[PDB]
Amino acid sequence: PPVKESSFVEKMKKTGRNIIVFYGSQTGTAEEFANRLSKDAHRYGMRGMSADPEEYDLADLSSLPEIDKSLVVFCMATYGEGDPTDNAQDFYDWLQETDVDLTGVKFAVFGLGNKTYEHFNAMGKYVDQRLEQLGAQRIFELGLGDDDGNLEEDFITWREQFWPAVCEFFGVEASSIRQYELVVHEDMDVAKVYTGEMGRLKSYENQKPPFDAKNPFLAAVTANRKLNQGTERHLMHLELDISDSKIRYESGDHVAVYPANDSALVNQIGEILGADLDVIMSLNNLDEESNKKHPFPCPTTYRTALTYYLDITNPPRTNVLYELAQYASEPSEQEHLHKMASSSGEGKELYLSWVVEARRHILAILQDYPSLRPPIDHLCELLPRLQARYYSIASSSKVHPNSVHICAVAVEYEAKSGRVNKGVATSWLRAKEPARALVPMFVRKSQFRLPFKSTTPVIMVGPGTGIAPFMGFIQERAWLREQGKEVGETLLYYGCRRSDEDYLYREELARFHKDGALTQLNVAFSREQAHKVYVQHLLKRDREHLWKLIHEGGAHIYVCGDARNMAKDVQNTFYDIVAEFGPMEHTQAVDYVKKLMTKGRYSLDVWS
Ligand SMILES: Cc1cc2nc3c(=O)[nH]c(=O)nc-3n(C[C@H](O)[C@H](O)[C@H](O)COP(=O)(O)OP(=O)(O)OC[C@H]3O[C@@H](n4cnc5c(N)ncnc54)[C@H](O)[C@@H]3O)c2cc1C
Ligand SMILES: Cc1cc2nc3c(=O)[nH]c(=O)nc-3n(C[C@H](O)[C@H](O)[C@H](O)COP(=O)(O)O)c2cc1C
Ligand SMILES: Nc1ncnc2c1ncn2[C@@H]1O[C@H](CO)[C@@H](O)[C@H]1OP(=O)(O)O
Repeated sequence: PPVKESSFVEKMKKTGRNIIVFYGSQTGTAEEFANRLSKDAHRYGMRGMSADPEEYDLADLSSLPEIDKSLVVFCMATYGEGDPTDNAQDFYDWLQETDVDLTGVKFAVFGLGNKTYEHFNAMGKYVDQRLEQLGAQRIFELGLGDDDGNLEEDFITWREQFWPAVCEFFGVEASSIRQYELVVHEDMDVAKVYTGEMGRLKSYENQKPPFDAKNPFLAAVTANRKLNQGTERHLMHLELDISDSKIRYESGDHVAVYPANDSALVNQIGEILGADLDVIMSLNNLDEESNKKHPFPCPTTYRTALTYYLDITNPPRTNVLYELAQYASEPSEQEHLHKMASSSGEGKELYLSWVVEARRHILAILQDYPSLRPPIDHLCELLPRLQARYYSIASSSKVHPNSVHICAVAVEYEAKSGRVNKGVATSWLRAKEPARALVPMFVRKSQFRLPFKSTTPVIMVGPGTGIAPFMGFIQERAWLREQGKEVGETLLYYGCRRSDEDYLYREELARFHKDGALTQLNVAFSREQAHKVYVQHLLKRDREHLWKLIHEGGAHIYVCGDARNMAKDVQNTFYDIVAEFGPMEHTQAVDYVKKLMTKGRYSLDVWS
């Protein structure tokens, strides 16, 4: 646990704030929403601040009533399996244990979730319920943002009704403002300029453990090979050297990496704006009291900022386009940008089709609305931060303690915007050549793990890149057998298009099967025949034996890969197996499978 800042209420008093917005964020979405709401306060005769709950003791909520017409808002995303984001875990544990009386506290919650997940918006729902139980009063309805539809629009809709409700309750009423000031640095020592590191200046050059999110370890890429035969896609296997990093990991964990944006994209942004990207500068918070001195590590050059610190590839959110509208000299273009933030009508329709569906990134917008010429410093203040990307470690630390393996598909597709979009992290990783290519990384512990007992049967289901954590699982189960331990059945249900085209790790898997590390190697080749053959079809085929393992053997089920359709289709097949052999009705079978999840016998590692 980090050292907590002093009372946030006392800070609000000293700064004249009456609204504080906390963010439970893993990948920065909730963080940006909280900042937007904090800034909105100003437009309604109020003053707010955004804050990371992990840096404070939320028990001070009981003192919030000491400030007249005060309000606290929580923008909380859910993560893992219906769990709090890492930065909100402390707050979550407090909520569960405390008995503090929050009479007088006024609150509102906007939850960020995804309906395709088992526990939709669990964190937002919990915080909203809990604050009321503790005696606080809800000032506005709980917002349920759904990233499976369009989260940005859900926030827009909620926000548009939130402020009027707040104004009406507190009896308050409704130009561009900058949060940072530009300071150019002439003749500055190169030793004080950030060049891409995340935390402490020169932390990338002078590596000192422990290594984590704020201090990533630069791991040498010792291997990077194409796993598939065709040319339609690029599937790759990479091996990262973590020797001497003191980093520990287990099969099932994830490795996070900090990539660099495409240099050509960065160059073009500077070029179209007519800005010198090599100018060394700092963007300093006009609020000298704030803990957030800069939008990203400063001093640094715009080129470095656009390359390592800012997201320049995802579709800009509406507030960014709204603030940029002032720099568009063509009326129709200024209007289009202005209306992107609309909660209905053609403005909303245009945002959804022209920006989101077409996947237009910032450069694309600057190109298609050529009158839009914002100053580079303001643009850097508006763009969100570049996030680390997570990969399921494809190796076992029992076999490869000094190496972390990655199995990924390179992202590259034709967007409706007319250009070819490239995945930031995958394009960057793909270009890493062994012999010294370094990847800034860190390990995040997951709850995806092999059984504690070697004798417990394992059922692994992971088609495509979903096979990633299982290569580690199999390496380990094979190692255990080699160590003379008694290992239960180890079944793999894998899937790809064709055996001679994209059968990932075919050679390695054949080996494990031949040696007995893999009890069964069930592979569904989806395109070797007219009808689709998927992993769930093989599960249904083996329903009798799978039931025996689940019902009598206490087997652990693992599902990895596509969370859009495969995960649910597989889950549905398990519902059918349980229903037939229980026997029991569908409803009961569903409850049965969900109970397996709660007992740690049905684990997921699904994304996108
Ligand atoms: C816990 C976890 C584990 C993961 N494990 C792995 C893993 O082991 N292997 C792996 O390959 N990935 C895995 N990922 C995904 C990985 O983290 C990245 O999201 C992925 O590699 C893409 O990153 P990128 O930076 O290359 O692409 P980005 O620049 O982040 O672009 C990604 C976005 O591109 C858009 N997009 C992609 N294709 C299209 C399309 N055809 N049409 C329109 N839009 C599209 C989508 O919005 C997608 O979100 C995992 C993710 C999580 C969260
Ligand atoms: C590994 C992972 C697990 C997730 N688990 C859940 C979940 O259990 N429930 C839910 O509603 N959303 C879940 N989501 C979706 C996020 O809550 C949603 O994308 C949110 O917008 C992320 O906000 P952030 O960028 O502020 O963390 C998950 C996303 C990832 C990547
Ligand atoms: N909904 C689904 N359930 C299980 N596998 C799926 C799936 N959708 C696609 N797949 C298969 O997952 C593997 C990796 O993408 C491919 O064989 C793909 O087959 P397809 O692409 O031929 O449909």
